[PDB]
Amino acid sequence: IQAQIDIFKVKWDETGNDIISLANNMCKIMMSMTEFTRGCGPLKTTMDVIRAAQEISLNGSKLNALARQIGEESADSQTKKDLLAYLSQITLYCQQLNICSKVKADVTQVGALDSAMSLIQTARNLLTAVVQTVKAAYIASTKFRWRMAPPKKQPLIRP
Amino acid sequence: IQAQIDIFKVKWDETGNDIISLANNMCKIMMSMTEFTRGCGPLKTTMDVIRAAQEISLNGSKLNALARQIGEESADSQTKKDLLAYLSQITLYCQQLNICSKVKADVTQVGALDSAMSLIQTARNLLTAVVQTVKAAYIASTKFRWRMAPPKKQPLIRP
Amino acid sequence: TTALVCDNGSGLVKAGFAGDDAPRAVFPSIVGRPRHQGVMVGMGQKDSYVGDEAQSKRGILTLKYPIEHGIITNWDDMEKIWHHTFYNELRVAPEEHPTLLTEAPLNPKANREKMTQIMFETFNVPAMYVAIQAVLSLYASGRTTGIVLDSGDGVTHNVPIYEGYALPHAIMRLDLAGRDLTDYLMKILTERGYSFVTTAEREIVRDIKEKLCYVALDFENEMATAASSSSLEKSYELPDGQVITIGNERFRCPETLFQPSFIGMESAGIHETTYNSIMKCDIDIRKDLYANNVMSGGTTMYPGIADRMQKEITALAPSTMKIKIIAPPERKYSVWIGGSILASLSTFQQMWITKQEYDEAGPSIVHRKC
Amino acid sequence: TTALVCDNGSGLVKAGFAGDDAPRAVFPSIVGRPRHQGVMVGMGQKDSYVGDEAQSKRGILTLKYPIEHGIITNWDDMEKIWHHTFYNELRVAPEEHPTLLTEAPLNPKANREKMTQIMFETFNVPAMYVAIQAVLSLYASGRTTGIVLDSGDGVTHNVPIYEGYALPHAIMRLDLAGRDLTDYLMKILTERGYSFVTTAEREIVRDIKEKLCYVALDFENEMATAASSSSLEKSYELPDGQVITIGNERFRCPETLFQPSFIGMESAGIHETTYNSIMKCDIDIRKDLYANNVMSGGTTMYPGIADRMQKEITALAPSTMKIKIIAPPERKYSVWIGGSILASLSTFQQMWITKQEYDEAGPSIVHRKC
Amino acid sequence: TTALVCDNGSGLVKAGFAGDDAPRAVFPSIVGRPRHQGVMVGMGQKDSYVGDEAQSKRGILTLKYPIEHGIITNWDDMEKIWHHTFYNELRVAPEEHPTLLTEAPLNPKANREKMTQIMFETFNVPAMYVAIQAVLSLYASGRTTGIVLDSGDGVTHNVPIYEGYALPHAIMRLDLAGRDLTDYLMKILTERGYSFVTTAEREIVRDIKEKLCYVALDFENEMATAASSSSLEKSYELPDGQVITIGNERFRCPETLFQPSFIGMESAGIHETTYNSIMKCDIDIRKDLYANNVMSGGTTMYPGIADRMQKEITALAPSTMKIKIIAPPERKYSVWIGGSILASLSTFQQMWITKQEYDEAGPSIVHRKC
Ligand SMILES: Nc1ncnc2c1ncn2[C@@H]1O[C@H](COP(=O)(O)OP(=O)(O)O)[C@@H](O)[C@H]1O
Ligand SMILES: Nc1ncnc2c1ncn2[C@@H]1O[C@H](COP(=O)(O)OP(=O)(O)O)[C@@H](O)[C@H]1O
Ligand SMILES: Nc1ncnc2c1ncn2[C@@H]1O[C@H](COP(=O)(O)OP(=O)(O)O)[C@@H](O)[C@H]1O
Ligand SMILES: [Mg+2]
Ligand SMILES: [Mg+2]
Ligand SMILES: [Mg+2]
Repeated sequence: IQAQIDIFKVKWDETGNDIISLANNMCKIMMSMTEFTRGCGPLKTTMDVIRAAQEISLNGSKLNALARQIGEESADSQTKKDLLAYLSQITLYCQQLNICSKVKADVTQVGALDSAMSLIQTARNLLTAVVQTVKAAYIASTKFRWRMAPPKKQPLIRP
Repeated sequence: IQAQIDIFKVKWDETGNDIISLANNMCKIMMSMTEFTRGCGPLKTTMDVIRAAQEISLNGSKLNALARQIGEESADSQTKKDLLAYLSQITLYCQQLNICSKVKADVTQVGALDSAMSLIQTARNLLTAVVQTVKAAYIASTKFRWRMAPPKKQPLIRP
Repeated sequence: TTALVCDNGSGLVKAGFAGDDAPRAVFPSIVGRPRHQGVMVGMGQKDSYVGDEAQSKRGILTLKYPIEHGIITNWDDMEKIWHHTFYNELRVAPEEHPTLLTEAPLNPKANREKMTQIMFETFNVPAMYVAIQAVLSLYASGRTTGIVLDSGDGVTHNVPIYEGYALPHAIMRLDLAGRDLTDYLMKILTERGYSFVTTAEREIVRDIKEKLCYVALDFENEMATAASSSSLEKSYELPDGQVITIGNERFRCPETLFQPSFIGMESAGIHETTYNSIMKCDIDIRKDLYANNVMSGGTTMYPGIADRMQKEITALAPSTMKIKIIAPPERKYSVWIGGSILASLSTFQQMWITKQEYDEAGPSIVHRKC
Repeated sequence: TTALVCDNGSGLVKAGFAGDDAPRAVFPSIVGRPRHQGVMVGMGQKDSYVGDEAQSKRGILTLKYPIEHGIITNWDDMEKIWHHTFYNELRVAPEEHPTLLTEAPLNPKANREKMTQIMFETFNVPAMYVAIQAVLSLYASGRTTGIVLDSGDGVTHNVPIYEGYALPHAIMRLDLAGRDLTDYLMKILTERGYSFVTTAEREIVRDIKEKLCYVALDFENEMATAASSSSLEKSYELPDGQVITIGNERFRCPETLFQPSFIGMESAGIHETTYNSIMKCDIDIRKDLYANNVMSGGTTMYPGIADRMQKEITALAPSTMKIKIIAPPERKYSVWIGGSILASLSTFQQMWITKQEYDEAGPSIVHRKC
Repeated sequence: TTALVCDNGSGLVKAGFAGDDAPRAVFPSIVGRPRHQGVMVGMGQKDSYVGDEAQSKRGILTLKYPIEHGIITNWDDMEKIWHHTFYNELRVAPEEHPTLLTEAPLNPKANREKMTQIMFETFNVPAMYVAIQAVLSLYASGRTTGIVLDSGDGVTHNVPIYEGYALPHAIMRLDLAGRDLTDYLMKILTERGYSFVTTAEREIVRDIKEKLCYVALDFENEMATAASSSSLEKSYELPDGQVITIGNERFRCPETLFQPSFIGMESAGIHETTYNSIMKCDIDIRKDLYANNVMSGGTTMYPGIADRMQKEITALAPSTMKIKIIAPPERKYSVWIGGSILASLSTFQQMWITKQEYDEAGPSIVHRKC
């Protein structure tokens, strides 16, 4: 997921920087929570994971607004419809993250890892639906009437 | 089908008359059932069609026996193999006529035209396999070591 | 002697003697076993009831079909079914009669190998033969050129034949049949409020399907008619005196055949399956296959299936060709009548798999002979 | 305004406001009516007590659940329950709030039609919506790909979902739930000597079941342990000071779920039902359904049901696949939290059944919209 | 600028930039559309998934190939595929790149006319060109004199070329290719018991064919070896954990190429087709065509096809001539590498169909230029 953003190099070019920055923050928090899953990471308390999930939800709302602006700026095409579909998915995931974070907070306060497993899963679903929102928004704003490098050569022989 | 028999004019010449008579009876019953299909004919009840089908089956068994006798009387050739193939076809058709006639009789007794359609179809298949049995038997018994007229001239121009 | 013809379908077993025109034994292919607790001494010694004696006592049994989608899943139960058929229903010693069994196309090979092994080692028949069901249906239809739609309780398959030469690359076997329609009828019956959940209640729903369900000529128009007025509602009385009433479920259950997406299946309906099987055959014989659409099997007996199938195929075939569906009134027993025609033939008596051949070559002889 | 989320289960009513994370009102769905004779003037004017005020006064009442197996058998009592929920517990005028009701799958259609009619004609809500319960449980589980076992007091049903696309042909609704376990616990409690016969005593037995009963990982080993020693016996104190003691009935009551033959039902347990629902789905998504077994509803809160269900499914699934059962600590309220997530969505606000649409199309609009 | 090279095969789309040595995008040419029911709001807005995103989500889709036997049956879906290739995979605006498309020989003329019209009117490319696939395979093989067997997923065709002068009367196009082998593998897999019926299960069977199937050097000896011992059985694990085992179906599936009578086709195998194409050429060049049998396309990658084809041709050719089959390890991408060689040539840049020429002469210019 990180590689799809990492091929970005420096409408679009006006709100593009904000969106790429938000996606990068999302990926940073995402691997924060992933490292929590693996055991060693910046955040070690389930409360910290809930705070990180709420942060990802807030970034998702912001990126959704920016991508909606780009989407209505652009012209009718297939990539616009893909972008709108991904925006709906981001909306659903953000709502899930909010309410589930509040529920897990209350459950933890009333008195472990499996509490944060579902939050990590929902945030990972959200992130997967963002790297397809930046690409669709970029293509819809640019190719129709930052940068992404052309894809790498496919191997001729696969062992 | 009637024309193929109608070119007969008066081993073979010992059992030939029996076979030609049986084939002529078959054709007479066949057009009886055909006229039933067209609406006007000697027989008008489906029971009559079933009786006619059983009669054709009996004639088929008799002609099969006679043609088998001629076939084993004759000598090895290609027409003998054609005759044996047609005999097998006649056997299959006769068995079908018997069992299907009994089935249709029971179906009609327990309480229309489509009941007799398949019997007419099977009898017509049987008849087509007889006019090729009389000719093959005649040639195998005669030409190798009644009559059939030489074929008519083919048109030079076909409009 | 005289040959047996046992057409062990997926839902009904139909046995008889070759040369006849009707089966002697026609009983369901179920094997019930009691599940409650027996309290009277001497009653309850019998561990399993087979066939018709498990359909009468179904109130206290768990009926289990041994054959499931044309493939024999349970072999001990199917030995029980065959023993019942041979001894208690037909009342013949198998040692003195050849047996002609039937089987759907495209089944596993272990199926034929184990039917042959069981007949030659457990029942000691002197000869046997396994014949595809649609070929026998074309035998009993009185023709030699047609495309045989053969529904049933397990499978629904086509076999296009032109003048005694079957086309094995155009055989289209679909696994949608009567039992799937029964289960779908149970599902859509839950809408009205009636919940049938047990196996005996599967049999009640099967009887509802047989008595009431029919096939609509035009589905949308019939749904509109059923929603507008209550002229389509018909009532059925359950075995305990209750009365049910199904108005819209009557043609929705058999519509699964023409839209197999009702039960989540992807494949095309039986009309598109028949048409695709026709246009896989050689171009010269499609005209003769169009005019002879022999329909067989129990499931093809819904009131109005011939007219609907003719309408559906005629909209696919070219406007010139003559489409007509052949639906004999006895089509439920067409496969068995074909077995009677085949097994009693003079030509056929050299094609039995004799016991000596099985001893020489093992159960793999059935693949060469059949 | 702010939408209501009323999850009127078969045993408990859980209402609240959309967007929150916990219900405001959680009271039993009972309607008691006094049966004895009133002798003091002025006491006894109230004909029926609803919810929590009929659970306190149950000594002199005949409690009657209006919803029975997820299907609303009594409609006047359920109007009473809804009136209680709206006015006396939540304290909101229904005219100003849309209401999101929940319903088990495969219920009668008259159920949805009459819930819609009552909401739009008696309570005058401006909009409503009826959502399947397992879909909402998957909403609240934080995923979009899983198979949702949702027990309860009325029914136990599965809904397999893969990436937001539910598979309606693999929904398996079983009518074995908490109330059947309560009745079976009463039955097996009669063995020790304790006879609970009345409705208030049904509530006492329900409390015994909640406090003490658990699910055994291995049934035979636990029966052997319970017979060999008295280490499994735990005591409960009745409302009149008597002390009971149940040692072997603790895991026999919830074992009815995994062997529904204890109460005479034929159907397979919840483990086989879940596995059959998994292998009715398409082959490519079974691996993702195996790893997300969301369990919801009250009845799935027995101590040790997740471990036992994982053991039972792992013995059925192929040895390679990874089985893990998801049992959130709040799973009793998972359906309602899903209702909060769904009703407060920005996307969802075009899917309410507005009052104008109901006026145009009648109570049959709920089948199109929902 | 730099020219695109889009080799839209019947089964895979392989695009890239001219002058390179490997494609950038290699994804299947499928367009799935969801068929189940969406229950979560916001999931299900996307009507159709194209290429690699429909191969991941195939559990809930009906994959449909737009190109079928090298002929584009569906044009809206193929516009979807081209849009995907240009924008989402290669990420280039088509307005700035000439495009070199490929096409099998002996296709309909409307095929080229509509590819040209779509490129010049929907994607607004500045230039294009349509090249026969076997010519490009001979480009990429590093020669100018050979007979190019080019199998694939749609068609299998030969193009005999001698020193840059193709012989159009000896081009032999056969419509037997990888997809027919997949369908035949499904058919013969039904024998063991495994029934794959859906489209996603077609993709599973395709993967089985790629992983396990090979070509036997001597068919009868290999059948004898497979029947005598179980040394040829290899196991494959399905996406839901089940394990299959195919021993005899491994070399029976690719034997359809050398005996097309397995699937009911009349035409001769690929060895007789190649030999007949050789002896339709002039007598002086048959010696040079015998020694350069370039094999291309995906379907020619079965383990042991070069040795078997050499054995089959050597038995037909005169005993003196030297037969050797050229099978590069990269032969799956030989057509595209040939497109890279052709499109980047200095000589070739006067042979593009410029947009001005298309405006002057309409879509019938492709027949003159190509
Ligand atoms: N009159 C009828 N109308 C509709 N369906 C029927 C009727 N009779 C039988 N069926 C269906 O056909 C099935 C029986 O088919 P059958 O002829 O036994 O096929 P097979 O012998 O291959 O099992 C039953 O399961 C039933 O659902
Ligand atoms: N802690 C518990 N342990 C075991 N069973 C419980 C527990 N809590 C509730 N139950 C059972 O669950 C039922 C309540 O389920 P509920 O969540 O109300 O489902 P619904 O809302 O669909 O009625 C009660 O009847 C009770 O028998
Ligand atoms: N390693 C392999 N072994 C056997 N068959 C293969 C292999 N790889 C691909 N195929 C077959 O080749 C087809 C792909 O061919 P492809 O190179 O895409 O031709 P085209 O590009 O003309 O469609 C697939 O459908 C598959 O059946
Ligand atoms: Mg049948
Ligand atoms: Mg519930
Ligand atoms: Mg190719």
